[PDB]
Amino acid sequence: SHYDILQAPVISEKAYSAMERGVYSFWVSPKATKTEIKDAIQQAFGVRVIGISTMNVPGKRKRVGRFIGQRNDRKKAIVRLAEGQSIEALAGQ
Amino acid sequence: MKRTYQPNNRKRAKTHGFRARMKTKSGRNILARRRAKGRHQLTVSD
Amino acid sequence: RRQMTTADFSGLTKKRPEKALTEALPKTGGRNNRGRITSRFIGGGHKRLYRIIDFKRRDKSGVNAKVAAIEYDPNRSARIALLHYADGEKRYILAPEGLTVGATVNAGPEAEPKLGNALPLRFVPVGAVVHALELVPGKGAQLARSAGTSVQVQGKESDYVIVRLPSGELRRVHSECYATIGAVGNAEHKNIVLGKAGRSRWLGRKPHQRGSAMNPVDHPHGGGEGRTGAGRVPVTPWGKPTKGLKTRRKRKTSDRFIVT
RNA sequence: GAAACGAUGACUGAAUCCGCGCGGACCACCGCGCAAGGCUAAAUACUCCCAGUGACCGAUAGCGCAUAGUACCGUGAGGG
RNA sequence: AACGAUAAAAGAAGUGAGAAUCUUCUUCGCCGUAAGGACAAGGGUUCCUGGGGAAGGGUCGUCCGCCCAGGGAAAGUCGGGACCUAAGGUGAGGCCGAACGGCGCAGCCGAUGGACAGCAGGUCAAGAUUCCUGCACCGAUCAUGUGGAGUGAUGGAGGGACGCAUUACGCUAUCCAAUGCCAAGCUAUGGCUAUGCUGGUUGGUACGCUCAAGGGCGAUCGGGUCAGAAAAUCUACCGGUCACAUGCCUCAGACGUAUCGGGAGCUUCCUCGGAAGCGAAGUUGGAAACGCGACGGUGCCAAGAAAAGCUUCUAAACGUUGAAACAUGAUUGCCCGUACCGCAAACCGACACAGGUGUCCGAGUGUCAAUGCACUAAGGCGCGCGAGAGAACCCUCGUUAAGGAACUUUGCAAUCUCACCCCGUAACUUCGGAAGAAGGGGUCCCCACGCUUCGCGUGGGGCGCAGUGAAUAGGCCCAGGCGACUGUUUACCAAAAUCACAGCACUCUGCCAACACGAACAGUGGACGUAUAGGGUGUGACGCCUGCCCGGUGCCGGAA
Ligand SMILES: [Mg+2]
Ligand SMILES: [Mg+2]
Ligand SMILES: [Mg+2]
Ligand SMILES: [Mg+2]
Ligand SMILES: [Mg+2]
Ligand SMILES: [Mg+2]
Ligand SMILES: [Mg+2]
Ligand SMILES: [Mg+2]
Ligand SMILES: [Mg+2]
Ligand SMILES: [Mg+2]
Ligand SMILES: [Mg+2]
Ligand SMILES: [Mg+2]
Ligand SMILES: [Mg+2]
Ligand SMILES: [Mg+2]
Ligand SMILES: [Mg+2]
Ligand SMILES: [Mg+2]
Ligand SMILES: [Mg+2]
Ligand SMILES: [Mg+2]
Ligand SMILES: [Mg+2]
Repeated sequence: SHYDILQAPVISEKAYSAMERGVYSFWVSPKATKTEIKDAIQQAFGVRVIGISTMNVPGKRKRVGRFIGQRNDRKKAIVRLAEGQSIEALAGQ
Repeated sequence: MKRTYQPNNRKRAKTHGFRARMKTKSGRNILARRRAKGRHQLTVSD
Repeated sequence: RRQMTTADFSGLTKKRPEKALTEALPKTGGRNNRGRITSRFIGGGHKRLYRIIDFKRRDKSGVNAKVAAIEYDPNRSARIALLHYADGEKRYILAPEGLTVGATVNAGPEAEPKLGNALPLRFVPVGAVVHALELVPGKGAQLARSAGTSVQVQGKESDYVIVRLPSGELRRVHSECYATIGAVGNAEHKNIVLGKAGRSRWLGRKPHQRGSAMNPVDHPHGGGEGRTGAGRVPVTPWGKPTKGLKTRRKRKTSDRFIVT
């Protein structure tokens, strides 16, 4: 459904500083399309989406043991809206 | 000195691959023999 | 004639007229079947294509035609004659010695014994000289397509005509087979001196390799210290000189006085 | 081998109950049996696995491993 | 013993527990057809930020490609998939096979190739034909309106569509010159006071009657049915007509105007370092591609993919009052790859290895030319042990008295020789060659005259021991043996007198050919070849020639 299929919002210097261009971003579920993501994000925050991009991220640290690593494997989607802006109250982070 | 090993992804996948062991039973023989080998790792995860 | 060359390490060539380049199948080079190499060598080449060419020439019967151009194509070693028919259909045929450009060629059983015309042996005049002969009605012409070759007619039997194949072999070929008047022109290939090593390569790969160079493992003639050999035999110890490699067969009674 | 009999690969190809196969060339007696249709637990074999015990080991032993077919070697099969 | 190339380093300044090695400044030497830059394969966070100091780093270490944590990678158009096909793989049916299995038409898979819609800038510490700004373009679904009627298939046709070498013309990238234009400033050393010095000198989009080499195109009526299975207005034909040079079609690229960028620098602020604001001129002359115009021109023999998209034509079907086509907004753009290394410290080599790795770009000066040679630009780097000593010996170089091969298996090695111009050049010869034979001479600078372009010749003059002033740079000849020749070969002791080689000969083979692979009356290779062909064998350009003996052996023929 709508509320999963997008996991968690990205947090960084160049992340929420770009939250101010009306551009938001979050890690979504790796098997997803731009369309399903559009539907989801729009049906979540009630704003139409023009700008969309998405990408695919690796993994692989380790610390201890012979354990030597694992890939965690995220995906980060980035959205621009039309002049309708400011998602929820949570664009105010 | 050009070495014996000249890595090619699509090659190591064409020969040796799981899908490659599919086509014949010498390779499926290899599969089951490897499964019981201990828990080894059969070719294309490596 | 032929082309010649001043002294730069050279001899001969051939002389090719009538330029077109028209409409036919591709082909690929290879020397062997599912396994290893069967027919030895000839793995080279200039990457020729293939011109599907009519041999049998049946369905054009009763319909006349004009020679368009004469093009010189590999996989042939003959002049290819282009034909246009009254049908509107274009077709390729071989080009006999002394066929001008734009003569009239007609097929069928009624046709007149003139150059290029297709017509069965039963109609072929006594002692006449023709090429492109079928062994069997239909299929195609397996006889006299080569460099400067022809076959004449030695008599009649019942359905059969006595023909002279160009080894100088007498044979019985039934009169139900189409034939083409004249000898395949081909200039004369025996003339062309094939230049130097690699003029081979031009058409096909590295030629004869003497087993006497080889080693006991490789060929019979192999081994020894010097240049020599004893017992005279090929890949397998059959031997080349005067051993009939033929078998006892059907067409063997359709053959009369084969000698040479 | 004196080689019977079962068994088929190729040619052949009988009888049917005063009948047929056998009994180690073959014959006659004399016995024993009745082919060319099928199914049929049990007593037998084995140990991935669970339990119990041992004039079995106890860290260079005991399974390769007090867990790892991991690290590590090889293109690979494979080894370890 | 070694610390992995003899491309040297030096001082100051910083930081720190500690510095030859980390940071900064200023110099120095090195690459610069690379030792710079961009990609592919492959590697897999090695990238960036802030840390860290065990091990790894051939010393050190505050440092790193190592350790920790966080961040960073954006696509309707680029490359791939939702398109097509080559070799190959596959393969219902089908042809074989003790099994497992070997085959195989269509079809299908399969880029290395075909097809296919954007460019210009900006910038995070780290992405960019992806994000943002400016202006594009493609297909799709639909809405107003035009039109106001046919669309026009797994099928036909056209077209995709292809070689090598050489070459006329026009242009661009791009580089060069200048008492062009613009900007900044001071320059002293003896002078110059600008006529010096340094730097900068147009990219995209748009219209435009401007300029333009080059480039490719005949048009319609109709005829035969026998041709494209059928169909046809499409195509192939035989014919009639108008088209010979003018003619049509497009314009690479230049020019103008516009406009959006960029641009030497410039100003301000500075958290000690980058942010932010601004903005000049854009000339004349020359050179010039392997790129573009183009699918150009001519010649040559060995005669140079397929298939879709695409263009036209019907079959069928629905509609012929609401078609195809157009622009006019809107809506729409799915999947995967994009970081970094990528001639190497990150790929393959156990190694931070003198090795290996395919494509692209690769500046200037001097030099006949040049990707050569020397020096340099942009860019990158001095090779992760140092410092002294100046013995034998050892390696790599430099010069050498008198002699000049006396050395030695052998002139092995190392000299000499060297470029370009002129003159000149033998036996022998297959009349091509031998030949760069052999020799001899010129070479720099200034001035006048001339000339067919950079320049060149003539004359005169000047300087040095010397003027391809440094680097790149053949010693030569006389006889032979072997092979004719280019070529090929023993990955790691043999490159040859070996193999191959054109040419020549013997013989086999009538075509489901002999011959070869094969569980097989499968299939395939010979060959989509056919007896101036295809196999096997041995000789080895070319020239003169190839003798005697078949008893024995093989081979063909015969018949008591
Ligand atoms: Mg880590
Ligand atoms: Mg030998
Ligand atoms: Mg032998
Ligand atoms: Mg021998
Ligand atoms: Mg070192
Ligand atoms: Mg140095
Ligand atoms: Mg230098
Ligand atoms: Mg250390
Ligand atoms: Mg200037
Ligand atoms: Mg190093
Ligand atoms: Mg240069
Ligand atoms: Mg001396
Ligand atoms: Mg001297
Ligand atoms: Mg001596
Ligand atoms: Mg001596
Ligand atoms: Mg020497
Ligand atoms: Mg030689
Ligand atoms: Mg050697
Ligand atoms: Mg003789």
